[PDB]
Amino acid sequence: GDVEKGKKIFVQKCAQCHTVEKGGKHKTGPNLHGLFGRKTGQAPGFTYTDANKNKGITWKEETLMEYLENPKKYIPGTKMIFAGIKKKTEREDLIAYLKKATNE
Ligand code: HEC
Repeated sequence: GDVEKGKKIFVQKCAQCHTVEKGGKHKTGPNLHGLFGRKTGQAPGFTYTDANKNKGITWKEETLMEYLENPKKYIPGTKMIFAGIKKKTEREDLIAYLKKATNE
């Protein structure tokens, strides 16, 4: 989808939990300070539920799709409170934004 639409719409419904713009906080969502290529399951402070901690992926543009589509399914007991996003466009917009949020 669109990178800007991604970041806007992200911020609209995600930033509440995830202030990935600089140096927000964790606090009910880790600030997504470099996902793409970073081995999941190991955050140096707040490292989520064990269900996610145990996941040991590399938050790539596959795992991110499956998660954002169906996060409770992807991880059976994430502390993420999300269940659907819009339709489809957002799963393409968001996952365009974060693909450079990981590098701005
Ligand atoms: C607060 C109620 C949340 C909202 C709204 C969103 N997310 Fe979230 N997210 C939340 C938690 C508590 C966690 C921790 C993981 C766990 O299972 O315990 C997460 C995690 C993520 C991650 C991965 C974290 C990492 O290992 O880096 C991603 C990629 C992520 N969340 C993305 C994301 C997006 C884009 C959101 C809007 C559509 C969003 N989250 C909202 C809590 C919450």
